Amino acid sequence: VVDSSKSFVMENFSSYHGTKPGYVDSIQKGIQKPDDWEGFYSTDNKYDAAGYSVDNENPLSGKAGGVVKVTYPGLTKVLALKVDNAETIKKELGLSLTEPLMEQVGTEEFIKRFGDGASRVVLSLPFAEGSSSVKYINNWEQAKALSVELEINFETRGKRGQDAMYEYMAQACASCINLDWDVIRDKTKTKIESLKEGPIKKMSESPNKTVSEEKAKQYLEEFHQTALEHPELSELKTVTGTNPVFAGANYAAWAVNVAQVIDSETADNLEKTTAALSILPGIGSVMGIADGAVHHNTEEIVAQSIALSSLMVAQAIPLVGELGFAAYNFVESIINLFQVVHNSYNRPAYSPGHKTQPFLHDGYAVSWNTVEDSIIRTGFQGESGHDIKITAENTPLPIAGVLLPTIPGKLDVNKSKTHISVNGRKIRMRCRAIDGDVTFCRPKSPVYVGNGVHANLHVAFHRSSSEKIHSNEISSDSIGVLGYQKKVNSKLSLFFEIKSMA
Amino acid sequence: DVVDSSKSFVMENFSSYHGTKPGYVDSIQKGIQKDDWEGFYSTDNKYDAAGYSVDNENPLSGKAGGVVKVTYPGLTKVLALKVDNAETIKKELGLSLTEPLMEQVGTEEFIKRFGDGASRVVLSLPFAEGSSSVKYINNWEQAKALSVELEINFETRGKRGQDAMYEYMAQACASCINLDWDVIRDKTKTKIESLKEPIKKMSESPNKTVSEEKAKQYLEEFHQTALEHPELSELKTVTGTNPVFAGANYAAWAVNVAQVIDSETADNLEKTTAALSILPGIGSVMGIADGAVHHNTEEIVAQSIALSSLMVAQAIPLVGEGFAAYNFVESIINLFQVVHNSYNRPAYSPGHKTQPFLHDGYAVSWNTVEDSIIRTGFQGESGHDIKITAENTPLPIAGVLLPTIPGKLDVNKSKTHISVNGRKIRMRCRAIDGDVTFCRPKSPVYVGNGVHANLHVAFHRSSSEKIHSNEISSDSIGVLGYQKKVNSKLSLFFEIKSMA
Repeated sequence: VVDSSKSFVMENFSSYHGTKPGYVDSIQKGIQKPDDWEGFYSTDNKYDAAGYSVDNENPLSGKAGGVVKVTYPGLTKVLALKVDNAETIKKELGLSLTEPLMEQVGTEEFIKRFGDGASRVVLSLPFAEGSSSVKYINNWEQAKALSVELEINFETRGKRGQDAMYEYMAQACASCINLDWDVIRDKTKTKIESLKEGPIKKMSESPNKTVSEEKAKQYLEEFHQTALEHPELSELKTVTGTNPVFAGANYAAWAVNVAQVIDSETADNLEKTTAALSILPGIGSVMGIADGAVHHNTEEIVAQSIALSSLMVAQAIPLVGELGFAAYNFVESIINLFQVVHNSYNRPAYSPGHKTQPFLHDGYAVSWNTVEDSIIRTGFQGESGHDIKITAENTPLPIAGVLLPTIPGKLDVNKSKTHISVNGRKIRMRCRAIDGDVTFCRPKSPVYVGNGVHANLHVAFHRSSSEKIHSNEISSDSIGVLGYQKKVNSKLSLFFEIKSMA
Repeated sequence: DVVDSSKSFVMENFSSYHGTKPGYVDSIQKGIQKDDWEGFYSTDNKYDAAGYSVDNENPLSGKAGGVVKVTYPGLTKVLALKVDNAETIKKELGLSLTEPLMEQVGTEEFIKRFGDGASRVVLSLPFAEGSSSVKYINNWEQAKALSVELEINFETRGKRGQDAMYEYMAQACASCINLDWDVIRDKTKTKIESLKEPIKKMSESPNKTVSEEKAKQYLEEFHQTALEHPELSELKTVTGTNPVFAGANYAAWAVNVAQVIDSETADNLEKTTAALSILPGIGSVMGIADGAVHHNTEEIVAQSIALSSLMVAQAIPLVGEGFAAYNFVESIINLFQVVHNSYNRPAYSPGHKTQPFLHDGYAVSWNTVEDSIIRTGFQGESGHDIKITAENTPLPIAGVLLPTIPGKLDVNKSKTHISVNGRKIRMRCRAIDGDVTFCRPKSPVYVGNGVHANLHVAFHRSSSEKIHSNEISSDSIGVLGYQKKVNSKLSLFFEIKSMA
């Protein structure tokens, strides 16, 4: 129940607490309380703490308060727990099941049994799935001993929107998207104004009255085409000319969709505008985000995209809308959603086909069944097995075979234990070498997956030497599952890592 | 501990089944005759056994042999193991690691410590992922004691293709696709020749190589004309609405068939099957979409096969290199039987257990089997993890609809949250009525390629009283995607189970 490897005693133990606007100064005078888990919460990661700092009344678009650093004097036990069920924690630690867990954690008896000589216990738990951070749960009375220093006050930076918070969080990564949103906001304002002033003012050719969506989109695609000839949008024209996600039809679909959901009541409030915008599809077209990459990653190109998007919303509002919004609250709100998504891409994350993250392609979904399946262990003679889940979204799509790694004399496919099972039907495979480093295995009867029909590909590896695999030796870091043929096959990739035994 | 005692037992006259290739069905009944896993293999499921009975030289389309039942006299110990790693088995069972596991299994010394008084031990392992069958591994020497009875001989039935094998397997399910393929072959043959008698739109055909785009357009024209014929009238009706079954998909199928079939291929049923089996689009001809086999009558299946037969006939000139009525029909029938058999087998549907729900670009799933179970019969808390991502551009998650039971099952609003690439987002939860709470993220959630989320649902039970079926409307948690006014609905199906 206790993770010894995450538990330790520390002198001057410190941690971080996100603070709401209006408490950044008040909190520095001392931690005071305003069932089992009632307590003061903090984290070891100051950038995660900053995510708790935003106005409660306006959480999508409101002001961020700050981050403070709290320190205990003397010695503190960090007791790390392997479960977050208080009922289970109390039984397995054999203490009163009546009293709330965090009240007991502050009692002198508890601190004697678990403090290893420290003055107080702090509980430690995983911060979140996908995060290596921890959260700390402090007992409120013990929390009176904390000293509280300012780490950062975002309100004091005096920046627009939530820029201060997001610029701070971007420090965590030093591919990092680290954009100066002051510049972007200024360039955007400049570009909208300059674009509003020749061929553009295509406007006169506008129906300017509630028309049909299909006619509105036809017109907005023409407007988009004309708008992109302007020199202030020349780079955007170049970087948006090939990828179909960034095409005029998607700018137009976006603007139409925006105009259809923004009524007077929504346009008049930034929070309600952000909420409405945040549930629309297609924002990737304006952000330049496709295929796992943030392509618009310079202040200039972002401002260009936002400006063009602003103009187009302005043109779509007469054609489909109710209803100024386009250049004011729409720009503020969209900027917020950029920062959200950029932040997601900045954060460490496993990519498709790594660990248990699905690889989605051509209608298929494939994943390693468990994290350990994605690890090819090394340093021993013998056998391992690895399960790959496979299915598809709708109609029956075939699985032609699998490309597997081999290392001459050290890593081989075990041809009798490698197989694929379709809704439990076990299908044997015929494996043939392509070259010294790649074997191709084909199922001995046809495999189809689809809605309601899944497969388990079981790959078995044999090692003849106990010599560890070295980087040089391996060319691919993926197992390539082949789907239907189009002459090319649909390639479904499962990425593995070579590790020694633990 | 490697031995699962809940799956181990001693039995008198222990019996199991063995799939037998053509040519060995009679020979094998005279007796079972011959590193770690070397042994004689069988299964408790005769339908799974039947899947090992196809000609090893023509596994895709070859003839199926049979199934035999093998029985040990006296008492047999079935020793079920929780791992299939022989090196790990020998260590936890303290055995010679220089000696193969299945050799050790057949010795008096092994049979003493693990046999429980039985004359021999048979090893038992899970048959396959997604199956509740077991495979048995028999020591070759011990196996000489087996008597062998015929369960079924597929060649004796004297049917075409692998009809006998698949008709046997369909007995497993008594929805069940249990089609008479002799009828379908007969009806198919008669419709093809009846349609060759306005169809003969064949005159407008280039009759020489052209471009795909022209070929496809002419085949869409041929398909429309073909469908007016009275012998295909039920097909016209049932394919008129679902876009998977549209004429343009029949045309794309036929073109793709003509491009991969050369003369070597057309003249050999095995090679035709291998080539056809890697093409996309076959659901159009099969009438399979959205998790259902729609074409599930002998008449409608024959109409569909007849029509694509004619269309392949018309497409070979326009892009190609008699096949259409011969090996094409024999091959496509076999692929039909494969897929029908998959849909007949017990299987969790999308969003059940750890099967992903794929919809509108999103992919969502329960993180583990236990997450998909809401336990009942206690006061207290549980948590449940749902994985969420999407295939390409950023797509939003608006919220989640959660079940509630007034005064007995409640959302723990403090512990329910969502985390995006590790960023923890708190949720604002408000009841819609007394049975449904809606939770929305306090900061915007987007998923996409390289951005995923973990939705953590926390439930509080106020009562020790077990939930009763009546009390719960839904059987799913509804995760809401982007707005189109409705939201994209992503469903995660749960089961209520007692603690245990």
